[PDB]
Amino acid sequence: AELDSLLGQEKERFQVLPGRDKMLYVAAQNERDTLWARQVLARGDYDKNARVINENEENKRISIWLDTYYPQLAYYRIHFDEPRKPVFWLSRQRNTMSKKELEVLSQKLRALMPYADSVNITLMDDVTAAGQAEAGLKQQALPYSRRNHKGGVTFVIQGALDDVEILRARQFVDSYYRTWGGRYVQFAIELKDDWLKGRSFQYGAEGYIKMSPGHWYFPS
Amino acid sequence: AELDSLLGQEKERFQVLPGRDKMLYVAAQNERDTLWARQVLARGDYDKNARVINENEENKRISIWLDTYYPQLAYYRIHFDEPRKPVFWLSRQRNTMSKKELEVLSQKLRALMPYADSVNITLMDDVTAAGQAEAGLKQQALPYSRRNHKGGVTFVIQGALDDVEILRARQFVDSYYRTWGGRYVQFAIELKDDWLKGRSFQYGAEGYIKMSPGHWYFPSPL
Amino acid sequence: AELDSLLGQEKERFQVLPGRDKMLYVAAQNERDTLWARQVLARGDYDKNARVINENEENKRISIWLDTYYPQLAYYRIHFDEPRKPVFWLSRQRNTMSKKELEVLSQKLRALMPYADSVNITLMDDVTAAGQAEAGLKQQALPYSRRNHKGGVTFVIQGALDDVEILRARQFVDSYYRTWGGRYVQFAIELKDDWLKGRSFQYGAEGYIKMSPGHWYFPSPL
Amino acid sequence: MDDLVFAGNKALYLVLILSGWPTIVATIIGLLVGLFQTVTQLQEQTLPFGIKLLGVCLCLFLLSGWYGEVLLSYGRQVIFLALAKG
Amino acid sequence: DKDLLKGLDQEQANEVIAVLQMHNIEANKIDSGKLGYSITVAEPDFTAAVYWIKTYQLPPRPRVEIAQMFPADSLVSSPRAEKARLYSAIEQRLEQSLQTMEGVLSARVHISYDIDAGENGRPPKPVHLSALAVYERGSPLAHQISDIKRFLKNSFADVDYDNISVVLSERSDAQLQAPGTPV
Amino acid sequence: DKDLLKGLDQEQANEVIAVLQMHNIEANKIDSGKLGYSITVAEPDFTAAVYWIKTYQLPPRPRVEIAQMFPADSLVSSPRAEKARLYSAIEQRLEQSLQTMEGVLSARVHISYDIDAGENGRPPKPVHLSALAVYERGSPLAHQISDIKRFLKNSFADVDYDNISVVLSERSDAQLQAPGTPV
Amino acid sequence: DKDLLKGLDQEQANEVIAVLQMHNIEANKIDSGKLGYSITVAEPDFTAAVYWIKTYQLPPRPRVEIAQMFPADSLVSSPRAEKARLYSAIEQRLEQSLQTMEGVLSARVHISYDIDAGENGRPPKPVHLSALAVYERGSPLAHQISDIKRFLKNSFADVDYDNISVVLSERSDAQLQAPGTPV
Amino acid sequence: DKDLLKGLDQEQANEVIAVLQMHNIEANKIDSGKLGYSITVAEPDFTAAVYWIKTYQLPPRPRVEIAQMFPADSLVSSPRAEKARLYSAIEQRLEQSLQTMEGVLSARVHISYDIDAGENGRPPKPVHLSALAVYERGSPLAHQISDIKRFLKNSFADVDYDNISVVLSERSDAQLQAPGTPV
Amino acid sequence: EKIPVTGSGFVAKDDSLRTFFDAMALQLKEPVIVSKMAARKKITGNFEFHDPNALLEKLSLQLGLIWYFDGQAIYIYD
Amino acid sequence: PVTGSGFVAKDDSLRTFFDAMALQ
Ligand SMILES: CCCCCCCCCCCC[N+](C)(C)[O-]
Ligand SMILES: CCCCCCCCCCCC[N+](C)(C)[O-]
Ligand SMILES: CCCCCCCCCCCC[N+](C)(C)[O-]
Repeated sequence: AELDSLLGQEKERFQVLPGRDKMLYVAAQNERDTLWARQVLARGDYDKNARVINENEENKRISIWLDTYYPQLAYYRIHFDEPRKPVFWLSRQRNTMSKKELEVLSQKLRALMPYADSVNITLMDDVTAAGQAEAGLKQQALPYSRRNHKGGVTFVIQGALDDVEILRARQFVDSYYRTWGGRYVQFAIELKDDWLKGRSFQYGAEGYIKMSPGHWYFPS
Repeated sequence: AELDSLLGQEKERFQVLPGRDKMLYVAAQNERDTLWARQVLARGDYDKNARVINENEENKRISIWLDTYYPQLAYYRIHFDEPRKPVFWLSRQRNTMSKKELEVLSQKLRALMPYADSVNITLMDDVTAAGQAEAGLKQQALPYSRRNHKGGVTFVIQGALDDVEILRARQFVDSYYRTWGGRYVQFAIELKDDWLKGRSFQYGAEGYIKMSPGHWYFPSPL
Repeated sequence: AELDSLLGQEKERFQVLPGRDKMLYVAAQNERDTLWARQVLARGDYDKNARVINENEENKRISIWLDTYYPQLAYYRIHFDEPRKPVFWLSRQRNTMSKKELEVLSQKLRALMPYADSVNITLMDDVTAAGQAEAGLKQQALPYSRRNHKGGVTFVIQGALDDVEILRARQFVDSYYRTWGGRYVQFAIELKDDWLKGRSFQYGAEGYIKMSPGHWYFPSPL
Repeated sequence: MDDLVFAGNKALYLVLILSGWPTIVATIIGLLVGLFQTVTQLQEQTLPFGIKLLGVCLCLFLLSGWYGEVLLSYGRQVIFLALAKG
Repeated sequence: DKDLLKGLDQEQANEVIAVLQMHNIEANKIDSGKLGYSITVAEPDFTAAVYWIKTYQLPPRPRVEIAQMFPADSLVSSPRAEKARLYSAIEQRLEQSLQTMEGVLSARVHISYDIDAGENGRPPKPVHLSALAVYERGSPLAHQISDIKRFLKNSFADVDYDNISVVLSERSDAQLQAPGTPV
Repeated sequence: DKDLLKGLDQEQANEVIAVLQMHNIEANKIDSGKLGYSITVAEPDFTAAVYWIKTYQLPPRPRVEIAQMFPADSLVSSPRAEKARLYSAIEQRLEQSLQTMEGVLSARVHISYDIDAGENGRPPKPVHLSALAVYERGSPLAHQISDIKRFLKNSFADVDYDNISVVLSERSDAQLQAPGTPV
Repeated sequence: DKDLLKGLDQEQANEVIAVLQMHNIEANKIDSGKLGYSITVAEPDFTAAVYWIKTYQLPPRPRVEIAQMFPADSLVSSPRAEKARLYSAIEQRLEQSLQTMEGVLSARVHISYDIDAGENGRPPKPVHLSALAVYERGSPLAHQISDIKRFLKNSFADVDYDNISVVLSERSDAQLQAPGTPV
Repeated sequence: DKDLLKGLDQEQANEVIAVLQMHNIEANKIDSGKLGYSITVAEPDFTAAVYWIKTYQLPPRPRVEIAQMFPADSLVSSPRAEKARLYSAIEQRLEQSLQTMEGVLSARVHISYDIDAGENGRPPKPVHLSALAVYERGSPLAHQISDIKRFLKNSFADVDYDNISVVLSERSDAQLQAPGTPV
Repeated sequence: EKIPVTGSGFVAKDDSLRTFFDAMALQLKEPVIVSKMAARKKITGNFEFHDPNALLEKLSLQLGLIWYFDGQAIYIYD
Repeated sequence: PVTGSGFVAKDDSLRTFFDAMALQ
């Protein structure tokens, strides 16, 4: 009774890979599918060893290991489009390493992932990352502010946003995060109340609101 | 028992393609037909391997693959009118590649689409795409603003729009999106408590002065 | 049991044509008749392959294909008065093509329509189209405004309209559209209240609105 | 005049429910003491009055707090309506 | 066969059948008289049928009309109740009238209930109207909004074209071919 | 044969039959007396029949009239109720008069119910009227709107041509040939 | 087989089955009539079924509507109670209208009850509205918010686009294949 | 085997089983009908089961809702009890609407009861709300707080983002494997 | 910022002319005195105080005011 | 009023009408 025969009718939905530790690794696309598989193993339908894996879980586990043995490495994300040959994106600016060192890193990752035959390390440009973020916000016409730091960029979006703006921001941010991860660029969405509706005010230099005739207010 | 005998009485409603995968691919026009087909497979009425596909799903999948391997390619959309020979539209201005590179790209796409015999790559003009957008709005007399960026164009339509304006606008946009996709040109439709439909002026000694775009608008006092 | 025997007693209501793909094409005149035929095929009273067609559906289908392979062709409509020999109207000004190219186009259309023996291409004048539109609105005594763009003409009919006017307008427009289609000329019909809602105002470059005696509002030039 | 309609109808509804409870108690007691005289075939004028008095006094000891709540609520409400326009 | 639902009304059962057929599920309707209708499906289709019953929240609840809140037969009525019954009837009459216009299949109407305040001693507010409608395929919707606005405008003492919202949609594709029986 | 509907009245039955025949569906009407009418169709046509029954929301509801909410056979009637029944009778009598004009097949009329305020201590608003009508084929609709407007204007004490809305439509094609029987 | 639940309604049973099937747990529904429905599963799946029943807090509860708190028996019910029932009916009628729009599967609606004050003595406050809705896959949500706002704005006498909140979501993936039986 | 608990309800029993299985204690549920459910365990596990029953203060108590203190049984009901039932209905209806959002598993809502004074003669205080919610694993909590605040803001007459509190949590690890039986 | 507007100007919304012309007094560089009869009038709009004398002259003719300047303060009357 | 400058009166008092004329 092979494992593929037990997962269901839709044979396309799952992918079975044999590992060097002689264990079957089942690759899933999402949580719902993950639990659909884990139930079969936990019930004990299959008799040999097997495990269930997905991109998010492996990203987390690998990051935890890097935290211990490479506490200063600057990197983005590991892609499993072809699970047998993952792609690891490193920064070009924030890392200075030799080719030998990179090769060693490659081999240690390969030892952590017994289902992968090799790890391809690719160098990406930070300026590109930041630029595609800011261009995506201008494309959506959101109001925003940009703040720059030595090791990261922060985009602040705040105000009395409309429902169509909240929806657009949410879709965009969620699309970007999947490609780049969350390590270099951060987005902050902050809804605030409206002081101006129904009041007169001066704006530009020397701006002030006035709550009511005879009552001036001077924001900072 | 062939697959075509199982899909229904209206034979031409679906189209069945063999492929190098040694799996049958069933091509469907829309989501409702898609589910009408998927039920047959998922019920287990057929014994060999089969899959259901449509244009939108394939566009999404391919774009996800390109995001990994060609993260800076500027492109529009892939058309499957003739599913054996899709057409892939690239920008002429924003891409710089050699013929060899284009050929390699073509081959890799062919590897992604085991039902397709070949992929034809065609170069399109951005100025054309933008002009067809703007002329389509003028042809409907919708009020709009245009904004230009390095990589895209945004049309903003907002205010106390009328019901017939909302209808005409959403018919147009739903027709354009099918052809050019949403990558390069974006349309925002927003309803505001404002009767000037997005225009804005300041009064001075010399009279009215048009005010540049901005998030804040003066709500209708009428 | 021939197919004509299954469509009804009123033999002249439908027309059966044989196609190169070995299929019967039942041409219909309207939606009601279309569904009257489709019910007969879908029930499975007939046992070979057959299909039901009409002019609107075919215009949509062919326009969708042109959008892919000839995304800049300027044209009006395809007439099926004689379904064995359709007539395709192209713009004389807004197209530059050679006779050879037109022949190629003809052959590809003939490949899209397996029930047609040939496609006749005729060149029409834009000035003629526009003139018939404006003459129709004058003849019907409607109030209107004309806007001209590079690619099209738009007629805006708006304000307070009487019932008789609304009826005349709807009839005329429905008549025009069946001849010329909706690609070059668009008619915007919009019922407006009084522009400013019963309030006194001054128009011109220094205009303003009297919200009430003693209360001025300065929204815009008027 | 929805305000005059409301205040006028509520006044009568309050009269009806404020007064009903004592009279219900008095009537039920009246009937039972009238019956007992029949099954006993024994007759006097005073026994029903004597019991009725006690029944009504207990009714008032119990409910009277609620009479105050209801009257204060109505008293405020009508004043606010009278002076509502300003 | 597995039981999906029991004790249905006629017009609930027909809706359930329609929704299952649209997704290629062959279903059967059985009549038990005083017990109502029962619906059954094959086992291979059971899972899908339960998923669709959840997703569409079948069987449907009955239509709600405001007069159900203010029965005609209570001992007494304040003015607010009478006024609500009145508008709750005008809504239904306009819906029944629009369904006679050329090529309309069904429609819905809503009126602004000003009745929720007196407007006594005060200027009563103007009325607002909303309508939804479904059309046969091939209808020039843009040209048909005008007719409905024109017709509704004069149904009330004071209405502005600005205060009338109209939303139109075309009919979906016709379901003519029968679903396939499990092998 | 499969049962679609049971316990229908005569008018509901004939409506359903008409709609099905228009789409080439052969249907049968059965009478059970005190249990009403039943409608049945063949299996090959069952699917389509269900889909059309859903699409038109058959069977039709009873027709609504405003006076139903303010029954006259009641112990007491507020002025609002009496003022409502009067208008709800004038509406019906105008519909019935329009049906007598030359070439008209049916009509609907609506009046602005100013009773939705008492207008005590207030000046009464003017009246507004709306009308819908169906004509025989080959009728000059444009020239027939004038007659209707003229006739309606004098039905009420104060009406302006600007406050009268009229919508006209022609009869659809006749369904004379019988549907085909399934093979 | 182990008993999970007894005495369920039809509506509770079909929700429980839907949720267990989604997680690959094969369940069985049994009918005891006056005793209701019972749900059973195999022992190998018992632990998981328990954990899910706790996590989702099954079986679901009955669905609340404000009118349930104020059924009128009095001669005179408060200006508060009448207004509450009125708003509690308009809410439901709007949810039923929205469900007819093109491609909406379900929706819910909420209105600001000013009635938490009787508005005796004090002027009435303006209305606010919130809505949730679920769409078929492949819907341009951004482009579809406009329609809903337009439709709701004119259902009430004073509403500003600023005061209307709309939240939309897509349907999840379809559950078509049946769960596997324990070996 | 030793008896832990008797006379439980269905929903007390399932909660006790869930909590003991989580700590690797195999338990058994027995039904005595009118006497309810009984829970039993083996002796080697008795001590532990006792300690956990104490620690979690099992069996759980019935759920409390404010409407349960102000039952509708009076001929006159005081304004304070009417407003208490009103708010106690709105809270529940909001919780039920939140559970329909995308990927929420459970929620709670609380409202500031300004009714502990009648607000007779005193200007009414503004509203405050609090919400708790639990999500599926892999949810961007930060991006989802915005949606909930937006939705709650307009469900009420006057609310500031500064006065809405929201607290989110992810689901715990799934309990899929069965506990081991004592040797 | 609590003032998310890009340019500079004054946004009146139903302002008594007293409270409007006070906002203009800093660009005029003079204290402004307004009669009660004129202070009964109202204005709404968005205004550029770029050249105050030339604005004040125009608004005088549009609103029916009269004005004078003695060197220390500006006086505006109906 | 595509060109020039004028005033659209609605039962306006002469004071408001001639005030509007004052600028010209
Ligand atoms: C409690 C007995 C005296 C109550 C007097 C109430 C007077 C109400 C006056 C208005 C009556 C007519 N109405 C209800 C139409 O206004
Ligand atoms: C025979 C006495 C009639 C008194 C009528 C008024 C009764 C209600 C008010 C007095 C209540 C007195 N109490 C119960 C508080 O002591
Ligand atoms: C002997 C009959 C006396 C009747 C009047 C008694 C005084 C009024 C009642 C005062 C107390 C009111 N209460 C119970 C609400 O406090």
